[PDB]
Amino acid sequence: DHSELLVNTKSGKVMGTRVPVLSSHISAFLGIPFAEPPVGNMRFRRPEPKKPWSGVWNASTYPNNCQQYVDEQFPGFSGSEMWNPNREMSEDCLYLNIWVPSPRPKSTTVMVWIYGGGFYSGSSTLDVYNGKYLAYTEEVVLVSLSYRVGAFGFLALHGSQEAPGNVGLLDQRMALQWVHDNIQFFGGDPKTVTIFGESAGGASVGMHILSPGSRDLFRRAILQSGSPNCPWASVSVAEGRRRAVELGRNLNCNLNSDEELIHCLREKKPQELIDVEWNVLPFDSIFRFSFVPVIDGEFFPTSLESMLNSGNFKKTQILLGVNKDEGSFFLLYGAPGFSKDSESKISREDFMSGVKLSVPHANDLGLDAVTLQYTDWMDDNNGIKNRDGLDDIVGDHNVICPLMHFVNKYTKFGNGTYLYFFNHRASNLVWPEWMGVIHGYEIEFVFGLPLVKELNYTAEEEALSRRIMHYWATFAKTGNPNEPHSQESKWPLFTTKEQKFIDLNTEPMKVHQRLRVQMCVFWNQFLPKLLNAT
Amino acid sequence: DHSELLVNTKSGKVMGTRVPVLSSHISAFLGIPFAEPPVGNMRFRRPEPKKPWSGVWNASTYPNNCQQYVDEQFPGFSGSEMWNPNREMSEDCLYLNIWVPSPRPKSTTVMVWIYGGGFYSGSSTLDVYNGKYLAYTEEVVLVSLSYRVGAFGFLALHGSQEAPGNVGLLDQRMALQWVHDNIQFFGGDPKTVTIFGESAGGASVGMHILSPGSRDLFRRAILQSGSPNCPWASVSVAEGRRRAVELGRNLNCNLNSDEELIHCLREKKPQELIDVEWNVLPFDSIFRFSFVPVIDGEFFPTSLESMLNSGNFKKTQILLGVNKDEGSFFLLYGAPGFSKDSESKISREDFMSGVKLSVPHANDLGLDAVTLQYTDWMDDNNGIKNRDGLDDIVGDHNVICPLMHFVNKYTKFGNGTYLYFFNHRASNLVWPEWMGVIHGYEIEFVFGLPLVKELNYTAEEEALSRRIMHYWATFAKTGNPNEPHSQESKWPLFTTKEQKFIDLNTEPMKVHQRLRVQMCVFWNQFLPKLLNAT
Ligand SMILES: COc1ccc2c3c1O[C@H]1C[C@@H](O)C=C[C@@]31CCN(CCCN1CCCCC1)C2
Ligand SMILES: COc1ccc2c3c1O[C@H]1C[C@@H](O)C=C[C@@]31CCN(CCCN1CCCCC1)C2
Ligand SMILES: *[C@@H]1O[C@H](CO)[C@@H](O[C@@H]2O[C@H](CO)[C@@H](O)[C@H](O)[C@H]2NC(C)=O)[C@H](O)[C@H]1NC(C)=O
Ligand SMILES: *[C@@H]1O[C@H](CO)[C@@H](O[C@@H]2O[C@H](CO)[C@@H](O)[C@H](O)[C@H]2NC(C)=O)[C@H](O)[C@H]1NC(C)=O
Ligand SMILES: *[C@@H]1O[C@H](CO)[C@@H](O)[C@H](O)[C@H]1NC(C)=O
Ligand SMILES: *[C@@H]1O[C@H](CO)[C@@H](O)[C@H](O)[C@H]1NC(C)=O
Repeated sequence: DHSELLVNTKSGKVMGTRVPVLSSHISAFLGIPFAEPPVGNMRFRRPEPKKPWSGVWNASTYPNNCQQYVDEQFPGFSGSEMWNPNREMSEDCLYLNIWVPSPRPKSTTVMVWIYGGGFYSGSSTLDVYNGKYLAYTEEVVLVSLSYRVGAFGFLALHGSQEAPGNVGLLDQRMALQWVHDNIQFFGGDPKTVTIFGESAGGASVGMHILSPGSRDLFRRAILQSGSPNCPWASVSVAEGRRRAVELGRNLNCNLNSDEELIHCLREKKPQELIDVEWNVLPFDSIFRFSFVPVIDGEFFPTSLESMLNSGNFKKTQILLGVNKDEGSFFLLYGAPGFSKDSESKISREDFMSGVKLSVPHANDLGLDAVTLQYTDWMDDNNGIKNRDGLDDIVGDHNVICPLMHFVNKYTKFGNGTYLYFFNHRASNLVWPEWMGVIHGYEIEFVFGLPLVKELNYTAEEEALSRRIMHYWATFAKTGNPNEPHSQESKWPLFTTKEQKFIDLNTEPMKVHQRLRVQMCVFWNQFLPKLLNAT
Repeated sequence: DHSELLVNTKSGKVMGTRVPVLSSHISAFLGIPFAEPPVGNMRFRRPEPKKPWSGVWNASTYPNNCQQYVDEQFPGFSGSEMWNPNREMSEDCLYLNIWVPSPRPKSTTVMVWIYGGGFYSGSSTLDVYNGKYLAYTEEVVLVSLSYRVGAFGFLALHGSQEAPGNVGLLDQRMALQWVHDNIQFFGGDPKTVTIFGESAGGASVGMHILSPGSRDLFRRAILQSGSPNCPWASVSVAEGRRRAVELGRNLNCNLNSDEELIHCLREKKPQELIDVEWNVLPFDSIFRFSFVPVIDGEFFPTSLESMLNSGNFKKTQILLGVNKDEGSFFLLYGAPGFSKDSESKISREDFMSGVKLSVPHANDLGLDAVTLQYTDWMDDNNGIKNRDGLDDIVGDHNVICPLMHFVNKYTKFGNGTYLYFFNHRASNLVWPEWMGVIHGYEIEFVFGLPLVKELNYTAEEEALSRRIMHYWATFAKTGNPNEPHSQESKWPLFTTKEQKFIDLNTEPMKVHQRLRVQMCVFWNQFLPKLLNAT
């Protein structure tokens, strides 16, 4: 050995950089490769481990971000820009980042972050994912991995070994394998690794809990506004095939064989695939993405529901929850009547249009059922009630109720469940008020941005961030978010019987029960029975 | 002429009796025949007008009551006994009663009461129907008619002229014809006749509004907790036929022809028919009666819904409304878990049983829809919530929502609609508290029983009765319950747009809108669409 910033791993030596953090410093090892570049003939293929290298790998700067659709709806607006790639895009994008406390610990709790982005976008390098605050404040080794998204990570032609599907999930698994095998050299304890992620990242976490091939690579899990059984998080192999073929058709490919199709798709430049990616969806919809995980019978042995029902999944502790207004982000971008600069009061006709877009797979009776369930017939033309009702429909159907179904099924076999409901609207949010507590906006509290004065949060928002970070890190470390022997209010364990959860905000803790049961019994029990019968 | 108690009608002379009323007196002509006794070979047949008679008809005492099932669930209990026949039963039961103010008026407003009893029971002679208080207090000529009930009034073998069906409705029409032709001799104005009735009596009123053969015989109408489109108020000719045949089977009749069946049924004593009447229902249900009106294409030209939709009905003014807890009476008598002497807190299993009994015609998905709509999933084992939820289900499905559908359809073509919601629980009610404001218990306020000291009502209950009687009588007289130029609170007209209604109780008037819209959109729009699709 020789330096705090020099670490020798089983793949080779790596040189980090010292980084300033809240008046102190820590080490950062950025852009460490964990797989061979998935380029050329390797596009769509399972990832291959990175060949060890001679010399010192320079890990002082962020890596490229994977090829992805870029949001240009509000050019320059920080609200949407904060999610876009902040590094050059490239198919050579399989890297991970590690923030290590200083002095380098010996065997401390490890947290691995899996970014979201609907499986079609996302980056490990975003300012909101800067792991130095959490690593520094809670003294954990914080890792953020990356994985292929869009067609590159999820194009699926089941049966072929050239584009089997789920390779983006396999990229994540390879990074977890690299962490298992090498994090000890950075002072992390590979026996105490917690994977956590948001939205598609949270669904990913749940997928690794389910997939037998991933279970052994981590200890505990945290899922933020995402669940493996979300209606948008996976497709059948038949639907995946249908979309891969349709993509081919959009690029004038030869469709006579998987081989012809894949070869053609492999000759296209990245942007050519991204330019027609949205043309393959089966319905006019919102909260539906083209290339996502496939129930292949390999990564996922059987249907997610049967795995959940039989307990065919990793049994450990989990901490998860949702935000109050999960649907607003999606309505703003794709439902008629909504806009960034107006209060977006929704007419009755636009409500109807929104319902249709929100539950694309529903027949007319189904649409009537949804509409009835969310319409106040004493005040049906209330623009605000219609706007908020759509917000709830999108959020309940796509995030909350799927998570609540997962929570209840998991808890029957698990070793500990902690549930939260994040409902604090940040004081400095740039999005309009009508959007409320937006999908993805608890992340900045989990990563400690509020402790940064220049970001302009309130003192109570800093207090909230510290509490959340300490809950997350204590759970990662012990399997319980609560400090043993503490005097603070206790976050109750969610049990099959009591189903307790806590609100997460700047007010004194408050415990509740049966998070949105009324609506979720409709989404998880009644509606699917209706659609299957009719 | 010679006496105040002697009246010469087109059918013959009638001698009434002077009756004491609140320290004063009025004339009463009881038991006047309006049809030929429907006995022997006339059983099941349309009624025939009463042959005029020589001499003076003695109208000093009540007539017999029609043959009917007698309630023996609570022997001697006044709560149920007050509805039972208080006179000897006989098939010779087609009579009417008239209360005439003294001095005999010249041409005053007439009100004709049509009793309820689920089309299988009822009497014009009940203490709660004593018309002297209303006749005296509001100075109206009050008439109460009678009509055949049960198999005697509604056995239906469409196609045959011996038992065509609807003859009980024809009995009512004949009495309205007699009133049209003769009430002028009692000082009533045949141009200003208001028909009013409760439950089956209210459905009857709506049926005369619909039936072209009855329309010309009255001016205005009042419907209390009953509507012609109620799910229990009529059956198809096929279902009527099926039940007539099943009755025959219960009595070991020859079923080879309508003639064989009818002849056999005609030889049976009345009680033999009554003893097996309940064995013909198609489902295990509550709020369903065996022999009721049939959509025959004669009394009712087409389906009730198409008549309502096209405006094929008498256009005039109507005053109608419902009671708060329409379902309790029915649950007490036929749903498991309910009893007269306990609070009847309902278990979850009994709720399920109740739902099934309440919507007999629903498939499983339908039952799930109902259950979901009325279950508080944050507190599903609340015995009181389950009990009250069943109360609402039975009331909304059988009375309230059908009436609200009728109200909205009628109002599009009518000349004035006044709607009420009676929610006062009488201080001296003998039924338990859990039953609330019971089906049929606004009648005593409409007939003025509270003005009778010995009956023990409160002073405010007397005030309520007087207000209601004056609303009813002023509406009968003018087509508007409000006193022109009065200073009292005004009962707003129900309009297609505003849908206003008033509560009827001892508190100061309060106007509301869209009486139970949420539940009624479920019962009138969603559920039937669900059942028809699935
Ligand atoms: C399934 O959930 C999502 C689907 C798509 C996206 C996100 C997301 O969750 C968010 C927070 C985080 O996970 C990253 C990106 C997300 C916000 C940024 N948009 C950028 C494109 C515009 N986008 C369209 C979908 C609705 C949000 C706005 C991509
Ligand atoms: C369709 O509405 C009803 C069906 C049946 C009955 C009545 C009724 O409404 C009531 C008030 C009035 O219209 C007369 C009788 C009614 C109360 C007395 N019961 C006596 C038998 C027991 N009965 C069974 C049915 C539920 C009420 C109690 C008969
Ligand atoms: C998590 O699992 C552990 C066991 O692996 C549970 O602890 C055991 O609980 C049983 C029954 O309460 C005791 O008989 C054992 O002695 C305990 N063993 C240990 C090592 O503690 C624990 O209760 C589980 N927690 C949850 C929430 O399911
Ligand atoms: C009930 O019907 C009468 C007509 O038969 C309505 O009164 C007429 O209203 C129109 C339009 O408002 C006037 O032009 C006529 O001069 C009125 N005629 C009479 C005799 O008043 C009355 O408005 C109707 N009421 C309701 C509630 O529909
Ligand atoms: C590491 O590589 C980056 C590439 O731009 C550079 O900024 C940094 O100075 C390099 N340091 C060393 C020791 O090569
Ligand atoms: C009328 O008939 C009834 C029958 O019981 C009787 O009570 C009454 O006294 C009779 N009056 C006359 C004048 O016949």
